[PDB]
Amino acid sequence: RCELKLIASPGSWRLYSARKIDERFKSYEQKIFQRDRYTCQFCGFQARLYQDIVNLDGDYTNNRLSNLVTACCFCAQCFFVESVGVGGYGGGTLIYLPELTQAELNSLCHVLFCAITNDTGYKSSAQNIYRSFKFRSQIVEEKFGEGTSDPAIFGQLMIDSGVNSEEIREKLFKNIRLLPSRAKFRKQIEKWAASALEEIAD
Amino acid sequence: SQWLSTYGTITAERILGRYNISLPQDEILEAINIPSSFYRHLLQIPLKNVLNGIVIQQASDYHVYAQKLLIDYLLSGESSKEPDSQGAGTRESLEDERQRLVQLGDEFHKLELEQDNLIASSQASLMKISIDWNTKLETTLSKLNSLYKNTNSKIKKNAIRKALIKAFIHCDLVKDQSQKNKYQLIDKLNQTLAVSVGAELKESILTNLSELFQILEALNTKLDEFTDRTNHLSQQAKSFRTQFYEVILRIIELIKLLPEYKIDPAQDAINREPLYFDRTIGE
Amino acid sequence: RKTYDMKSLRAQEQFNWPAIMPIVKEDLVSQDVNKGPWAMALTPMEFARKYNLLRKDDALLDNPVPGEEMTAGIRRGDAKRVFTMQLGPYWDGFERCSPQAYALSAVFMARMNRDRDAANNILKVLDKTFVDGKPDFSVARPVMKKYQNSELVQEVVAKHAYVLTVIASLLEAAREDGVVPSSEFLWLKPVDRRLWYMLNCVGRQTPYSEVAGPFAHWKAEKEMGRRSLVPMIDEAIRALEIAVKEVRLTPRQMEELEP
Amino acid sequence: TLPTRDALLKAMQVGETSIEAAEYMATRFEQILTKAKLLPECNDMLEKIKEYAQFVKFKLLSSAQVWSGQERPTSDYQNTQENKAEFLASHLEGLPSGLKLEVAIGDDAKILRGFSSNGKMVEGDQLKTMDGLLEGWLAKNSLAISGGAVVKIDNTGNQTKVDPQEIRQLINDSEKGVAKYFADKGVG
Amino acid sequence: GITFFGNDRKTGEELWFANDDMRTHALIFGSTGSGKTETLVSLSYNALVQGSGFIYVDGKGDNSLYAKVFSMVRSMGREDDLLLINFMTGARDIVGPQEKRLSNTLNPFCQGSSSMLTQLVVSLMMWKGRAIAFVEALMRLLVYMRDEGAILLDANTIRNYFDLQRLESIVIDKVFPRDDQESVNIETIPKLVTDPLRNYLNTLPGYNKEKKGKQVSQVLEQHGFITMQLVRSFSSLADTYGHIIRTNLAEVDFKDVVLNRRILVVLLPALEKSPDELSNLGKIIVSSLKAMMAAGLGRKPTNAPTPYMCILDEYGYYAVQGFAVVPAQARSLGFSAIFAGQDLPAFQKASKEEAASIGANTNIKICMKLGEAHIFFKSKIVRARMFYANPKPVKQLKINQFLKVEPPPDDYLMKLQKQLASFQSILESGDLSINKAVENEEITLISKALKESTIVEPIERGVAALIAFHGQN
Ligand SMILES: [Zn+2]
Repeated sequence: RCELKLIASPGSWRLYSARKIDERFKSYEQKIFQRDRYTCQFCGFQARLYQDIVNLDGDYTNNRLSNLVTACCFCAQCFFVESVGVGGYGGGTLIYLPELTQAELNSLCHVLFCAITNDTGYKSSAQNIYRSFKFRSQIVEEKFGEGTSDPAIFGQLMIDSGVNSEEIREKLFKNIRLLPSRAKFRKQIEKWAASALEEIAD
Repeated sequence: SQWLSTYGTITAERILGRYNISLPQDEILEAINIPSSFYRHLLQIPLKNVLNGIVIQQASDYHVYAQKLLIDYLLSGESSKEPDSQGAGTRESLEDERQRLVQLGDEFHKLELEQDNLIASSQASLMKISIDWNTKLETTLSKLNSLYKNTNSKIKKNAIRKALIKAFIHCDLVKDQSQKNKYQLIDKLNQTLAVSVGAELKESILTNLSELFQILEALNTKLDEFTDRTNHLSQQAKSFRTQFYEVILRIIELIKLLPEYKIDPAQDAINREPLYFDRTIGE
Repeated sequence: RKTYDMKSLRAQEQFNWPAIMPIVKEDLVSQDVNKGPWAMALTPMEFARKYNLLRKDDALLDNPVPGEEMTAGIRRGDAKRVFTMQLGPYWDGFERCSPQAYALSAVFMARMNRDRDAANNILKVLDKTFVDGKPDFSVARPVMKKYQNSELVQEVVAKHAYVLTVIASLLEAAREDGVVPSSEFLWLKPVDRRLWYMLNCVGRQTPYSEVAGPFAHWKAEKEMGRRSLVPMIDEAIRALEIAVKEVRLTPRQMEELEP
Repeated sequence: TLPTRDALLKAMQVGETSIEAAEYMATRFEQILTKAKLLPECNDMLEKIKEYAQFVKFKLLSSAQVWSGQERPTSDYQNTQENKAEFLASHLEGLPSGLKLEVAIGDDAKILRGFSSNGKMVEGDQLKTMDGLLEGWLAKNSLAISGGAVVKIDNTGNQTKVDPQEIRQLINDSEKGVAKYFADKGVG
Repeated sequence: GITFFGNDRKTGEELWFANDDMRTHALIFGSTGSGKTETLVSLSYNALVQGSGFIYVDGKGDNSLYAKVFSMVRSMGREDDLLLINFMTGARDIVGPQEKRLSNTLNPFCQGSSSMLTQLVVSLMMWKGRAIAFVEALMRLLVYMRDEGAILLDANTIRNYFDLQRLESIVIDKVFPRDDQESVNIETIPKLVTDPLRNYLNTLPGYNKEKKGKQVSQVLEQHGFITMQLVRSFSSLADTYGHIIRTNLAEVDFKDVVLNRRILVVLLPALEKSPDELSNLGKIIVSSLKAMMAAGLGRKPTNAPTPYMCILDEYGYYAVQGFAVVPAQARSLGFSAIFAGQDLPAFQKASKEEAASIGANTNIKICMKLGEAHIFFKSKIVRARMFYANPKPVKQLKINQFLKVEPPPDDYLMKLQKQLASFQSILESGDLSINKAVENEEITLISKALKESTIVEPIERGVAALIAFHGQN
C-alpha cells in the first residue's frame, strides 16, 4: 500500500507495456487481481474495467507474485510521468498543491468524476472544485516556463536534461501533484459509470 | 464475495442519502445487490434517470459543438459572398442548416425540461415513500416487540429489527405480491430469529405487517408510472444523439467547401476536445 | 575451362567475395516470402495487420480526405507502443551489447579511422564461421579494444541514445571513407532482424516498416544535435497514417475491422 | 470585418439554448473586436452581447436542487427572476445602503418594507412579508398573465433600498416581490 | 578476373574481365530478335554475385522483365535491395488510394544541392542561351525557398512557375505565391537570389514597368519561344505519372542507389512509338544519374572494389551532353555503364553527334550479330556465346513498399531546444523546487474537509469531503 512517487524513469515504459501484451504479465495479471479484489492499493479504487498492475521496486523484469501490485488507471500513469497524455489514453496536468498527498488527490478526483458523470445532485459543486485544481497549473508553468505544464513535456525535460538522483529528482518534484484530467478520461469515466448503473438498475 | 463497484457505491449510496433511508450499515453490500431485494426497487427509478443523465449529456455535447461551427461562420464571412457567385453556391444550403440547428435547439431543450421534471416528479414521491416507511416501520418496531416481549421465548429488540430487514432482502414483496408470499417472509423472519411458532400469532402479526405491505405497494404502482415514462424519455433522448451527430456531420463537409473560409486547426482542436466519448452507451 | 550456369557460378565465386557465403548453400526461390528467416519486409498494410493497429475511422473525430473511402485508420495508442518497443535496448557500453551488434560496431570503427584492412578481415572470416555451423564474433576483439576511444568514434557515439541509433549513426560515417555496401551483412539476416533493417535503411530517406522506430529517432536526433533518452517517434506514427490511407480496401474486408 | 446586424442576430438565435454556446459567442465577438478595431462602438456591441450571454445563463438554469425533490418552476418568468435574486444577492451585493425601505402603497406611506438585511431569503423573507402586507392594503389586482403571471403594472412604488450601485439590491427586491406580484419588468 | 562474360565459341576457354577494364564502359549492338535482353540480365548477375547493384533501364516496352530480375535477386538473398519505378503503366489512372501498390516513387528535385541546374538544363536536352539563363535563376529562387518554405519541389511546383505573371509577381510585387492560399515574402532573403531573375525579364525585348497586362504581349512572343522545350518537357512528366513524381521522400534517390549498391530496375514505355515524350522519360534518369555523380556528390574516399554496372538499353533515344565520361570526383564509386542500342546505323540515326562520344569513351564495343555475339576488343576480336542466366520465375512478385518518415517539424524543435535551455538554467542554479504560496478558497475548503473527517478508506473519505463542501455552499 505504498505511496506514489512521480518517477520520471527513462526506459520503464518500454518494458512495462512490453509485458502487458505477453501472457506472463497476463497469467499473473489474473492471479494478482484476485488476491487484491480489483482494489486499487494506492488510492482505494475498486472496479473491474481498466485496471493494470504496477511493480513497486522500480524494475519491470522481476515479476514475482509479491512485488507486483494492482493500481487504478490514475495511479498507473502516475508512475510514468515521462510520457502520459501521449501513450494512447490517459492524461494529466501538473499542478502545484501541497495540501493533499498524491494519493489523496487521485482518490478525491474519482469522486469528482462520479459526481460529474452520473450526476446525483452535486454536479454543481464538483466542477467548482475541479475548476480550482486545473487552474493551479499556471503556476507550475510560471516557474518552469510556458508549454511545459503537461507531464508529457515536463517529463521530457528531465531525462533529456539528465537527472537521475533520488535527491535532485525529489527536490524537483516537491509539491507537484499529477491532476488527472477529465476530458481525456471520458472513454473511461463513463464506461465505469454506465457499467455500474447497469449492474444495479436492471 | 460479490462486491460493488466504487463508481456504483458512490452513486448507489448517495441516492439513498437523498431519501434519508440509511437503515443498512454493512448490508448495503448485500442489499442493493441481491436481485429480489427491496432497496433495489426503491432505487431502480432514480437510477435509470441517471442513466439518461449521461446520454442527454453526450448528445448535448454535439449540440454544443454544432452551435460553435455556425457561430464561427456567422461572425465572419456571411455577406462578403455576393449573390450569384460561388459564394451562394452552397451558402444557401448552409442557411438551411442554421434553421435545422435552431429547431433541434428548442426541441432538444424541451427534452431537458421534461427530464428535470421527471427527476423532480419522481424523487418528490419516492422520498414521500421512504420516510413514510420509516415512521410506519417505527410503529411496527414497537408493536412487533409488544407481540414479542410477551413471548416466553426471550428475544431482544434490535435483534428483531435486524431480523425483519433481512426478510425484505432475502425475499421480495414489492412486485410478486400475494397472500402466500407473505408467509415465506413470515417464515423467513421466524427462521432468522432462532425459533417461534405462534399459529394464531402468525395471524396476530399479519395484521401488523400491513402498514409495511401497503406502503410497500405504493412503490409498485408508483413504479407503474415512472418506468413507463423513462423508456420514452430515453428513446426520445437516444434519438437526439443521432440527429445531432448528423447536423454536426453535414456541416463539417458543407462548410468545408467554401472557397474563402476555413476552420483553423487551432480552435477546432480545442473545440473537439469534449467530443471523444463513445456513442453506443445506451443499448 | 567449362561452361557455367546461374547456380554453379554462385558456388564458384563465393570464396573470393565472402559476403555471399551465407546464401550459397540455400535455394531460396522455392521458399516463400513473409515466412521463414529469409522473408521480405512488411508493407505498411501487412504490418498494421500483423500488430492489429487498424480501426474504421469515424468522421468528426478524424476528418477524412473527401476523395477517400474503402480504406482504414490506425490506432495511435497501440501504434506508438509498437514503434517504441522497436527502439533497441539502451546503450550503456560497447562491451555490453548483443554479441553480433558488437561485431558490426567493430567494422565501422575500423573503417572510420581508415585502417581498412583491419575491418575487411573481420567480415571475411565472419561469414566463413556462419556458413559452417555457428559463427563466432570473438574474432573481432583486437579491433574493438583498439579504437574504442579514437576521437571520431567518441564524437559519433557519445551523441546518440539507443544501441540501434548508434550502430546506425556509426555507419553514417564509416561509409564516408569509401563504401560500406549493406550487402556485407548477409550473415546478419537470420541471426537478427531488427538490426538488418536498421542498417539497411541508413543512407535512404525512407525506412522499411519493420524498423521505423529507430529511423524516426535517428533523424530526430540527427536534427537536434543532441542525445535524447526518451523515444521521439512522434513522426513514424504520422508516416504510417499516410501509408495506410493509400491501400484501397475491398468492402468485404472493410467490414471485418472494428472501431 | 465587423459582422452585420442580421448575421449577428442569426448567430444569437443559433445560440439561445445552451449556456456554453451563448458564452462562446460572447467570447468570440469580444475576441475579434479587440484583435480588430475595438472601437467604442464595438465596445458597446460587446456590452450588448455580454448582456445576452448573462441573460441566457440567467434564464436556462434553476436546478433548485431538483434531485432533492423540489421542482423547476416552469413559468419561465419565475425561473429567470429567481436566478436573478440568486446571482445579484449572491456575488454583487454587500451593504448598498444599510436598512432603507420606502415602497409605499398608492400614496400611503404605511405599508412599507421593514428594510431588513439582504441575506439569502432574509431580504427575500422581508420582501415576502412586505408584499403580503401590501396585499393586505390592496390585494393582487387581476391584470393579466403570461403562463403563470399576475401583475400590478402601475403598482405603488418601485425603489426600496436605492443607491447608484444598488442595482443588486433593487433587482433582488423586485425579484422576491415579483415571485408573486410583478409590475411587469419583463422583456426579451 | 572478377566478371564472367562467356566461353569462346571456337575453342572452349572462358573469357572473364577485370575491374580496370570493366570500369571503362561497354557498348552492345544487336537486333531485337537476337536476344539482347537476356544479356542485359545475365551480365547483371555477374555484378550481383558480389554485392553490387546494377541499374537496368529498359525502353523496349518489356513487362516480363521485372519477373526475371525479382527471380534473380531473390535468389541472392538481398531481396531488400530492390526498388522499381514503372512508367509503362497508366496515364493519370492513379488518383487517391489504390487497389495495390504499383511502382516506387522517384523525385530528383527534393534534396537540393543546386546541381539540378546541371540536370534541369540537361533534362532540357539567343534562344538556347536565354533558356539556360531563365531556368538557372528560378532554381536558386526555388531551391533556396525549399530550405525553409512549405514548398516541396517536384515536376509540378517548378512546372507551375513557368508562367510569367507568378514569376513576375516575385519580381515587381516581391511576394511569393504558390499553389495554395498563402502569402510568402522574399524581402528578407538576400539579394544574391532575386537579382538574376529580376534582370532576366529586363533582357527580353519589351518591358512595361508598372503593369503586366501590357508587357506580356511585349514578351509573350519570346517568352514562349524560349521556355517551350521545358514546359512541354515538364508537361508530360507531371500528369502522365502522378504516382511516381508527386512524392516528397523518394524511395529511390540516386545518391543512395549507387553509394550503397542497391538495385533499381526501371522500365520505360517504348521508344519506337512516340519518342517525343518517351525519349524524355528515359532522360530524367540518365540526367539524374549523371548530374548527381558529377557535381552533387557530398577527406578522400577510396576506390571501390565492386563495379556498379548501370545497364542502359536504348541510349539512342534519351541522352544528356556527354555522359560516357565520368568526372574525377566519383571515381570512388567504381562506376561503369553498358550502353545498348538496336543498331549502330540507327545508333547514330537516333540523335546528333553522340555515337562518337560513346564510341570514343568505351574500351569495350559489342556487336550481337545473329554464337550470340562477338567482342570488339582493342587487341584481338573474340567470338563467343555470352553468359545465359535463366532465373526460374517467381510465384508472387512483391515490390516492397516503404514509409515517408520526416525529421520532426522545426516549429517544434526550436521550441524544444528553447525550453530545455530555460529548464537547464533552473536545474543548475539550485533554487529549483517551487516555493511561492498561493491560496484558493476551494483548495482550502476541500482540504479542511479531508483533514477533519475520520473515515479511513480513501474513497469513502473523499465523498464525505464533497458532501460537507457542497452543504457548505
Ligand atoms: Zn489508483
